[PDB]
Amino acid sequence: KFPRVKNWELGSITYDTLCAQSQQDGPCTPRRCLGSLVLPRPPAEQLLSQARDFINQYYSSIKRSGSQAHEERLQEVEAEVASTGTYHLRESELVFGAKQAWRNAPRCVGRIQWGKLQVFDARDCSSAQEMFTYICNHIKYATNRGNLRSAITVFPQRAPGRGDFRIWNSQLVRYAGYRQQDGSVRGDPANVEITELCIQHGWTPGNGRFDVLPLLLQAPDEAPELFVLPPELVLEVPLEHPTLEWFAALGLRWYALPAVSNMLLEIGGLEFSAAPFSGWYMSTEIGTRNLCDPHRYNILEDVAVCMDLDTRTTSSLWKDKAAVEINLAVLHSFQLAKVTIVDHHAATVSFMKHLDNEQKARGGCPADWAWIVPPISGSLTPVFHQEMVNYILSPAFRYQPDPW
Amino acid sequence: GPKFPRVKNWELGSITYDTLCAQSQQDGPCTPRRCLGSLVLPRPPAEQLLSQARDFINQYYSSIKRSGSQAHEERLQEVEAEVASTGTYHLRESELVFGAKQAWRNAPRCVGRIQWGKLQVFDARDCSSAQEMFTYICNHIKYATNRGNLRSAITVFPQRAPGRGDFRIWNSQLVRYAGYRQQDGSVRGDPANVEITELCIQHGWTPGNGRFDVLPLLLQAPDEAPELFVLPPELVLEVPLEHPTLEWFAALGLRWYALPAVSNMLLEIGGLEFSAAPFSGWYMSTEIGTRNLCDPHRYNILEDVAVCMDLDTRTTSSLWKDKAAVEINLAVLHSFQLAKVTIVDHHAATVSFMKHLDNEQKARGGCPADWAWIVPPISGSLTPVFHQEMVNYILSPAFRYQPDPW
Ligand code: HEM
Ligand code: HEM
Ligand SMILES: N=C(NCCC[C@H](N)C(=O)N[C@H]1CN[C@H](C(N)=O)C1)N[N+](=O)[O-]
Ligand SMILES: N=C(NCCC[C@H](N)C(=O)N[C@H]1CN[C@H](C(N)=O)C1)N[N+](=O)[O-]
Ligand SMILES: C[C@H](O)[C@H](O)[C@H]1CNc2nc(N)[nH]c(=O)c2N1
Ligand SMILES: C[C@H](O)[C@H](O)[C@H]1CNc2nc(N)[nH]c(=O)c2N1
Ligand SMILES: [Zn+2]
Repeated sequence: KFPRVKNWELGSITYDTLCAQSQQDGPCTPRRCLGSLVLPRPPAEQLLSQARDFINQYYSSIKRSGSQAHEERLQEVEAEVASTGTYHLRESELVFGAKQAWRNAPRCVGRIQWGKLQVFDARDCSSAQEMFTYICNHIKYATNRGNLRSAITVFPQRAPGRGDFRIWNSQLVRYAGYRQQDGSVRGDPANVEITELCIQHGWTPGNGRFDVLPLLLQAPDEAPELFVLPPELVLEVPLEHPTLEWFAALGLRWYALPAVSNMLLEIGGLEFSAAPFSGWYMSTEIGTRNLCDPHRYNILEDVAVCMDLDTRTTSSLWKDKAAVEINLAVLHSFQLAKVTIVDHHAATVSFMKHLDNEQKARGGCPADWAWIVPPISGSLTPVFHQEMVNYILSPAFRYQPDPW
Repeated sequence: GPKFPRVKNWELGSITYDTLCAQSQQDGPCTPRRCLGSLVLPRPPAEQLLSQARDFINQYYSSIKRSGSQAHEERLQEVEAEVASTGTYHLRESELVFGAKQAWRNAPRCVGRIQWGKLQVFDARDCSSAQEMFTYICNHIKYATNRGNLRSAITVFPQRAPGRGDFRIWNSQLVRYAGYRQQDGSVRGDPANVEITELCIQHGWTPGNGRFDVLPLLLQAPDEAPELFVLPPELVLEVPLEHPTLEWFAALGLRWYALPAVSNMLLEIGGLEFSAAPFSGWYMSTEIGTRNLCDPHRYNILEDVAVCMDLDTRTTSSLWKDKAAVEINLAVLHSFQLAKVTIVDHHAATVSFMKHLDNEQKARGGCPADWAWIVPPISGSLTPVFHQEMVNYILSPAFRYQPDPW
């Protein structure tokens, strides 16, 4: 019926009634739970109902529900869909839908911010070089000289028979992954495949550990085009430790803008295949996952040895000790270069709050517990002790197959 | 591709398919709509019992590789017969030892299952008094503690009988510290155990007033109220905590006992229900160092230790919490090793769980696991299980949560 959600630190309890608004289905069934899985796997009347629904959400949003503008706007969709098999959104609606899609992202812990979102309408894009410009402006704006501002740029919606506008990169900014001689990897290992694809389309490789990749933009039914980002637009932070003078000597650095760009944005039945978004980092994304994942830059042991720790046995907790300093380094550095960042403590505190604001406003909030809880010190944060319910609401950000 | 859940390990990029989940008879709390996987708690007539038992029986004979044999089909007859003429039935010695290990083996929340086949099953289905219950438990503790070289073990008391009252152990663990509710509102000792401390007092226990007073046991024989027994201190091995380099840590006077013994879980085998069947293994350092000692609603010693470390607990970005939490855990590890009591850190522990997964994959086609519970309270993505996806589902035999007997 309705799930009972309990917080074991405060002993408080709520009842998620929002989950009932879930139209789309998840991986789990009563026989078994697959919530820890990272990845998973729409005709005439389906669209119309998704559209009506979203238009209803829109007008309830501005309070002018069931009014005239609503009834008429509902006729516009009906008419357009019935004649062309599809329809279009209006700037204001698109702005509402985007914000909604972010508000419903179950894996996002920065949703307390869902209200302030700079929505750029790039639906009038007709070429990869045009895409490049939009993408470049997003960056200038979002970055704001280290004073980050969450933004999104929405490109032409998908269309039957025509190919999808796509940004081939995972994020607008990433470091190359050069699979070398001995099967080893120089740079960021999660970017080997994409770094090759760029070379293959005529990119002159590099030889560093932090070579900022070029963007492959794709306009409908046309092979992808290569564009280089103006070194100036791409802000970066040099990592140095507060008390460890020797840290900086590691040359570690990381870009300031986190901007996923391969996710599909779905609103009122429409699918936007290229709609990059960015807010700001949570220290642990850089210091824990990006730099300490064994299959990433995996610098855990180096910093360990540098700290003269006992890498001999696990029980010395060298890994833990080293991981904490690496995160501290990030927080210090970013805070030194006056670039927006939020540690996992402050961040989870705010999400905890967001769950409260949401409990009041919608009777619940979708959350993926395994993703909301930081990669280090989970139990030390309020979120670890909070039960969560996870379901799919729309508007929504979804995953989509790579364009190759 | 294969028509079973596809599981990926993102560190190694390897894949497997869980074909074992197909054996799950009991449905969980999730639905194709919403996932209730992060929740800790979410909630059998004659004819239904028979089928549960036939299932177990088949399971038994297969473990001894004799499915379809004479003993097997002759044993199934026996079970039907007995249930038919009495409404219930009994397990043979080795059938009990087999279910008890399958219960552990199936336990989706235990990261220590690699040891599943090494469990020591003490039968106690002959026990008939609360007093005797105390004797059994004392032996268990003595054997399991074994002076520090801990040994997996479980004592099984009489199974639920129609009408008659259950055998129960009121405490949540054979060994727990007292939770003294003060006047100002605070709690001296372990808040987790406030209710059980009040239940022991209401029953005649003369409380102390320490931060670590070992609770006495409230044992319950069928239909009788619970008798109150006090564990002899000599039996309850404990470990005083101290840091390997922070000389002042030993000054906090923090201590923890060596034996983790859950005792209020119902052990269910082939339909039968064993309301009192305490089991114990040994600690994973994070249980003490991060949960019991650092949780906000527990001892809550994070601020204290942070202050001792001269940390800036005024701002979060200083990571004072992450800093102290680490030293505390290290102190749990160090002190245990020093005192030669068995313990396993979250690194070794999780690594051994990956091995268990690889093993069980080849033996049964999968392994039911609760991600949120397998992944450690700290340093999560530094341990390999974080990077391992996993399927969760209920298999039987099993350990189930059960309502408090009051
Ligand atoms: C304002 C700052 C924000 C913070 C601190 C924040 C933080 C996070 C974090 C840490 C994650 C998980 C990251 C990972 O492990 O890959 C996440 C996921 C996500 N966030 Fe946010 N976020 C913010 C803004 C945004 C914005 C502007 C959007 C979209 C409009 C957004 C959409 C999402 C989505 C869709 C995911 C899930 C991505 C996936 O499934 O891989 N976030 N966010
Ligand atoms: C021998 C070493 C063992 C280790 C290191 C180990 C470790 C763990 C850990 C870390 C937990 C989670 C504790 C928590 O977060 O509350 C756990 C849960 C569990 N373990 Fe083990 N365990 C061991 C032995 C046993 C034994 C012998 C049994 C049973 C015969 C067992 C049954 C379970 C069960 C049922 C749970 C989950 C209980 C619940 O849901 O609250 N474990 N174990
Ligand atoms: N704070 C963030 N963080 C999102 C950063 C993305 C993350 N660092 C990343 O590399 N994402 C990849 C890898 N894992 C995701 C997946 N589902 O596989 C995509 N977002 N924002 O817009 O402000
Ligand atoms: N190592 C253990 N550990 C068991 C850990 C018990 C844990 N310290 C505890 O107090 N468990 C309670 C509180 N939370 C669980 C629940 N479901 O509410 C039970 N078991 N063993 O047999 O060796
Ligand atoms: C297998 C498991 O689902 C996977 O490793 C998840 C766990 N939690 C995560 N949490 C966040 N924020 N980001 C991730 O990429 C992951 N990976
Ligand atoms: C709310 C959430 O389910 C709860 O805090 C869980 C998370 N993971 C856990 N994992 C383990 N091993 N033990 C616990 O007690 C918990 N508590
Ligand atoms: Zn689930």
